[PDB]
Amino acid sequence: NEGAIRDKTAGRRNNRSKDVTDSATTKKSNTRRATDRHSRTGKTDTKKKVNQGW
Amino acid sequence: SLVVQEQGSFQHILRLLNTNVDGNIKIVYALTTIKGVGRRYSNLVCKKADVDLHKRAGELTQEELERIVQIMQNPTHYKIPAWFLNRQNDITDGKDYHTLANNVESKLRDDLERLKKIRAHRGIRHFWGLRVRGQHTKTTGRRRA
Amino acid sequence: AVPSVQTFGKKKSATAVAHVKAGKGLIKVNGSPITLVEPEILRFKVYEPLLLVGLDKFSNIDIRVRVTGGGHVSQVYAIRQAIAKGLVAYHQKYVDEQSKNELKKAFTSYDRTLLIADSRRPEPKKFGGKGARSRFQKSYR
Amino acid sequence: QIIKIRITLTSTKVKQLENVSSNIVKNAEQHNLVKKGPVRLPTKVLKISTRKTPNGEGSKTWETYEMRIHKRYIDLEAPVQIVKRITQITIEPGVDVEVVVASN
Amino acid sequence: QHAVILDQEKYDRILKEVPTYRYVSVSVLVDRLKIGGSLARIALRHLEKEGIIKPISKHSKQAIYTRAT
Amino acid sequence: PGVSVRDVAAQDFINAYASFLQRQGKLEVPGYVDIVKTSSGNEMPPQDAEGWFYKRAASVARHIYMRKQVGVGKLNKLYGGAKSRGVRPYKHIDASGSINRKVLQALEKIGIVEISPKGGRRISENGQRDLDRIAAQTLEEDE
Amino acid sequence: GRVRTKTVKRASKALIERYYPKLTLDFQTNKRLCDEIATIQSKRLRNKIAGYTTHLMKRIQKGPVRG
Amino acid sequence: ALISKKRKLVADGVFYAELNEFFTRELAEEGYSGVEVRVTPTKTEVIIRATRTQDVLGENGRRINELTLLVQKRFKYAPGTIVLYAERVQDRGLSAVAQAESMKFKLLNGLAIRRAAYGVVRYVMESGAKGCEVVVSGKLRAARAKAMKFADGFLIHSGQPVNDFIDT
Amino acid sequence: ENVWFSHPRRYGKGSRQCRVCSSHTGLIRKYGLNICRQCFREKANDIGFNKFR
Amino acid sequence: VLTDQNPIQVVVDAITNTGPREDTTRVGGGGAARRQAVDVSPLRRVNQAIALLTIGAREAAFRNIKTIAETLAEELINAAKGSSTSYAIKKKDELERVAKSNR
RNA sequence: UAAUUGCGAUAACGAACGAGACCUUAACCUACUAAAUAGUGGUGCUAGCAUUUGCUGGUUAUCCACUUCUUAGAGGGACUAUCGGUUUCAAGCCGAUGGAAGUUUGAGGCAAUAACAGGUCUGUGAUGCCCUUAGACGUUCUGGGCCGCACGCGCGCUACACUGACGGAGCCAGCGAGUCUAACCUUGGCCGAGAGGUCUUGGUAAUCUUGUGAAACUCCGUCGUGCUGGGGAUAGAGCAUUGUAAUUAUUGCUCUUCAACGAGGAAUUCCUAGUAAGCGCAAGUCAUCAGCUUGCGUUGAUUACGUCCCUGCCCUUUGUACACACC
Ligand SMILES: [Mg+2]
Ligand SMILES: [Mg+2]
Ligand SMILES: [Mg+2]
Ligand SMILES: [Mg+2]
Ligand SMILES: [Mg+2]
Ligand SMILES: [Mg+2]
Ligand SMILES: [Mg+2]
Ligand SMILES: [Mg+2]
Ligand SMILES: [Mg+2]
Ligand SMILES: [Mg+2]
Ligand SMILES: [Mg+2]
Ligand SMILES: [Mg+2]
Ligand SMILES: [Mg+2]
Ligand SMILES: [Mg+2]
Ligand SMILES: [Mg+2]
Ligand SMILES: [Mg+2]
Ligand SMILES: [Mg+2]
Ligand SMILES: [Mg+2]
Ligand SMILES: [Mg+2]
Ligand SMILES: [Mg+2]
Ligand SMILES: [Mg+2]
Ligand SMILES: [Mg+2]
Ligand SMILES: [Mg+2]
Ligand SMILES: [Mg+2]
Ligand SMILES: [Mg+2]
Ligand SMILES: [Mg+2]
Ligand SMILES: [Mg+2]
Ligand SMILES: [Mg+2]
Ligand SMILES: [Mg+2]
Ligand SMILES: [Mg+2]
Ligand SMILES: [Mg+2]
Ligand SMILES: [Mg+2]
Ligand SMILES: [Mg+2]
Ligand SMILES: [Mg+2]
Ligand SMILES: [Mg+2]
Ligand SMILES: [Mg+2]
Ligand SMILES: [Mg+2]
Ligand SMILES: [Mg+2]
Ligand SMILES: [Zn+2]
Repeated sequence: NEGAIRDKTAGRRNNRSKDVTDSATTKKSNTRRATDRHSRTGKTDTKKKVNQGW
Repeated sequence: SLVVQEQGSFQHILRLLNTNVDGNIKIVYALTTIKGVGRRYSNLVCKKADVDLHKRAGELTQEELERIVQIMQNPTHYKIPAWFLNRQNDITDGKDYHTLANNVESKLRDDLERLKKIRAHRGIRHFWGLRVRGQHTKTTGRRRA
Repeated sequence: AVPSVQTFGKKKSATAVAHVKAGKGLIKVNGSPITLVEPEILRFKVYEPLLLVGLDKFSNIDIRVRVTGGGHVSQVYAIRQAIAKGLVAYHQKYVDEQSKNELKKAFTSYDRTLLIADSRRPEPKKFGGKGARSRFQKSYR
Repeated sequence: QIIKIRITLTSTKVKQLENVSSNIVKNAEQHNLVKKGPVRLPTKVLKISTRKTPNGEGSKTWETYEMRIHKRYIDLEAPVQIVKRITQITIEPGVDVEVVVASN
Repeated sequence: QHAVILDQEKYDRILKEVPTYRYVSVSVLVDRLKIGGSLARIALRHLEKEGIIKPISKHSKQAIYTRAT
Repeated sequence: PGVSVRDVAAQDFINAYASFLQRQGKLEVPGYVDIVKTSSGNEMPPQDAEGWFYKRAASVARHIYMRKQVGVGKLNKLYGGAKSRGVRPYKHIDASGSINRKVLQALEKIGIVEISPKGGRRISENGQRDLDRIAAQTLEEDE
Repeated sequence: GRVRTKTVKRASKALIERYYPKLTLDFQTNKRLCDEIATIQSKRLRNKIAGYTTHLMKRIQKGPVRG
Repeated sequence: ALISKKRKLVADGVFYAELNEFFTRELAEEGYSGVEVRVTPTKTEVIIRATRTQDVLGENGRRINELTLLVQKRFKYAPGTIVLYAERVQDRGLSAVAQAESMKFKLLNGLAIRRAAYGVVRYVMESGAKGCEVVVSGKLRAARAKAMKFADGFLIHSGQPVNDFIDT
Repeated sequence: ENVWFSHPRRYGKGSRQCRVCSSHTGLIRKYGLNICRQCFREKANDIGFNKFR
Repeated sequence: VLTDQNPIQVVVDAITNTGPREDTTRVGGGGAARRQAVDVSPLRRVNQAIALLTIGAREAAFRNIKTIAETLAEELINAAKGSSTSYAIKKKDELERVAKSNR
């Protein structure tokens, strides 16, 4: 604590003087919706497989 | 029916405990302007002081003002119990006080300085200016100042 | 045996039970005079059964009423309904039927439920809001 | 040797407990014991409310399950056999039966 | 500001005026002269002692009052 | 031709009975009586410090009279109101126990009430007299 | 609102077809008729059936029906 | 003793549920379709309904003795205060549980899909039901999974009838 | 054989569990059910809890 | 107290005098949209009159100490024989002045 | 028509799923069967006021009678009834009357064929595969963290006050839960301003808590438009409770501290009758902790009885080079 309390900088008004990173007002950005139907595995199947089991 | 006139007997803006009380209001509420007296303490004070509470503060002859004051700074001796008192079982001194007027600001700082000298986590939070009790600081208390 | 009758009336969950027997004509609610009913401004609502048919009709009968359930307004309407409903059920039994129908027809002409229970009951609160129809507030983006 | 007996029947299915009550009611006053007929005790509804969802997602959908418990009692006055008979002769799955000596 | 005590000039104002108004209440006394409204109320029960004011209704929220007679 | 306290309105009765027990002079109003709020759910002390305890004592008299027996815990819940939690929602909080318990105790000293069996406190034949007697006074006072 | 289904309008067209001499212009009696000349599984259905047939009968005596 | 009636009936229903499962895991190979618990004064009765009864009640009363002893130890019954019985079944082709266990046992045994689902739908039909439905979900082979709905006959899905005449 | 292997288990979640699946999460304790609400809907029929409304 | 008369006779008069005789509806209007002058049902004349007067009394008495009862009377008496110092009288006259325009 | 609900039109006829029927719950039953674990009248015994007999009580059984209120079995009841106005003279709609109820009587349960790479492998001793498996990604123990605060955004709680606050006083709910091989729901007495403490008690419960004497609300008073006695954030000091453990304040209590907030910009949500909104209560969780939720009742409206302007959605037509189907 004696470290902490003594520390300048890390006090409050200092945080208040700094302007707030643009990443605070940011959007979540949603990161890949429009690829959702397309299968990214690239394997797919074969009518011989789709047939035996079903 | 208290309907009454007087002449010079009513006086607006008198002064006690280094503060200016409103000369127009009821005395229980006129006194609460003093730091350290709330509605419950001013109310009990007028009661031990043989003061008719139906009066405005602009009534209350100087005698009666002197009674309110002595009682105010000696509550423990007027049958006012210890649990009615804002600073109890002090820390150092150890006795039952009721602090008033500009001393409330003082003793408050003393306490604050105390655990700040001791560097307990609570004074740390005071020093920074953060919330002292256990609340979440994430969403609330913005706009600061 | 004595000539008694027992009627009731209801508004919401309040239910008032009335005892009409031949007698000196005291009208009491919860063992207390009907003049002291103090939902207050509503007091004539319990006076109404008497003032429509006439005050003379209660000279030959005592009225005991007792209420439970509901709230302070709904008990007013449950005793005013059990008082008007006990008057006719005393006349249905113990006096002529053409008189009972002048009682009923003076009530129903002015009635506010007066002899016929109000059927409004509370709706249930469904999940998704604070009430039956009230929904919690939504957001979208 | 007439006792004063209290039979209490509690069950979740109405139609089995109704005709166990009616089989105690008929057989008791068939040969004339006293009566003290079935006293219906308010049916207790045990409600449970959970979210339909496992995990947390989707519209916040609430299902509420009921178990309904129905109680009644009958009071018979009779000795010896018609005590231990009327207990054990009128019996049925899902119907809970208990018989009390008197009072305490 | 308003007046929370009588000046004896305000006491004279009261009795030589209030019989003029047909309607008197808590607010009529406050607006018409100036009064703390706590001492309008004390004026109302006092003006009623020997009526220059006749109650047609009273209540905790509202006091309704009429000219002397 | 005979009167019961049920024949006198609630407020007019407790009014003229709480100004009767203050005249009577024998109550035993407790030693605090000026510093108390009557409820942990209240804010300020009662505005009439003089006659509030007789006001409550006359209430508890008229309230136990109309019933079989009632205890301290039931007077608390009866006199406890809505407590402002501040920025948190209101809820009901029971009133002060020492107030009511010392009303039942002090009422026992004039004999307006007595220990009941079953528990609680019940109106006493003497106190049934005194309430009914002033029930008539208030009734007869208004002629 | 209030519209009667086919399962109700088909019992009403079927009864009147056979039982016309036995039916009436009064709901109450035909209700009872439905317990005799029909087996209907719930009380409401019976009430709903008879209530329609009589509506038919009522306007049958008015004029002939396409039904 | 001394439970509440609200809590006791609830604790009883739990006792049905946990017992019903145990026999499903243990008697699965014998075709267990369900149980009934009978509480009578002195001897609570437990009745097991499983299409292979002789495998339930084992060699000369054994293995129904294993099952009672397990129940006894489990639920803290004094020996003899609880008894196990065995029934054959009423028309196993009319039981949901029976056909689902029958299906699981067809696939697992090396059958294929349509034949097993059409086999069971036909048996439920020839056993005199009104209708039949068998729905196999999951991946019957190869990565992406689909569903197969096999059905025949008549089914109502909607009202209180769904409780009376259909079991799933 | 040696203490040092445990800590007070007397109350709170984690003295509890669904008597089926052992989850301490979202248990239904009402009426002493002690089944988690996820298993409780699976067994609600066999327990005799049904939905009329 | 103020008017004698019948206190109920004047609320009637106030309600009759504060119903807007004709009114305005919002036409589709092609972007910035023209308002059409339409006459108003006598049930709406009663509905809207009662709203105007209570709203008038609600706004006046808010941060005035004066009670709702006194402001309602101040509202109702003024509206009875229309003063134009009443909230509802002012709103009606403006609602009719606009109707007379945009026809 | 809420409805592929029907009337009709008819190369269609006759039908099935879904809809409806169904079930549950809320309204009516002075009709049936009963009840000290529900009540009511009478009689005993007994208190007080009155003297006129009467009024108001007390007594868990003194005793008799009843089922109106309460409980829940079995039934009954609505069918949109009756008359009238419309229309293809069709299904239906609208009006009035009567009725407990005429909006599918209110509100729910259930709910077709297909579809989504929607969420859930952190509910599961459901699980394929990969990963790790003794310096473990197993498990336990100590402590810390999930709450960390320049800020952006969602659900909310408290407010700006006089249709109020404060003090007395009046005083009325419904849904509920609750103690065994064990600490529950707790009356009553006593102590304590309080929170709380304590000695006892009833209840495994229509029996005791409990009339849950809840809150809004009503009456009388005080304050008087002044960030005021509106508001109660932030903080200081002291006392209690839960717990092995309360510091980064679990919660509660006491006195003091008395901030923003003066009706909220562009936007935007929910709602048609016991509903909106106001109000509290129980249940879940819970050792302690509700500003949350699931239900419950109390007080109780203004406005509509409509339209396709806006925002969705569906259907028909239509176009297609799409069909893994405009990701
Ligand atoms: Mg101060
Ligand atoms: Mg916080
Ligand atoms: Mg900021
Ligand atoms: Mg109740
Ligand atoms: Mg989870
Ligand atoms: Mg209260
Ligand atoms: Mg109160
Ligand atoms: Mg608050
Ligand atoms: Mg056909
Ligand atoms: Mg069907
Ligand atoms: Mg359906
Ligand atoms: Mg351990
Ligand atoms: Mg169509
Ligand atoms: Mg069909
Ligand atoms: Mg029925
Ligand atoms: Mg009518
Ligand atoms: Mg419906
Ligand atoms: Mg579905
Ligand atoms: Mg995905
Ligand atoms: Mg899973
Ligand atoms: Mg999780
Ligand atoms: Mg978290
Ligand atoms: Mg932290
Ligand atoms: Mg949300
Ligand atoms: Mg108040
Ligand atoms: Mg206690
Ligand atoms: Mg102390
Ligand atoms: Mg009871
Ligand atoms: Mg109860
Ligand atoms: Mg202030
Ligand atoms: Mg305040
Ligand atoms: Mg921390
Ligand atoms: Mg601390
Ligand atoms: Mg919108
Ligand atoms: Mg916590
Ligand atoms: Mg809680
Ligand atoms: Mg939550
Ligand atoms: Mg079409
Ligand atoms: Zn589980």
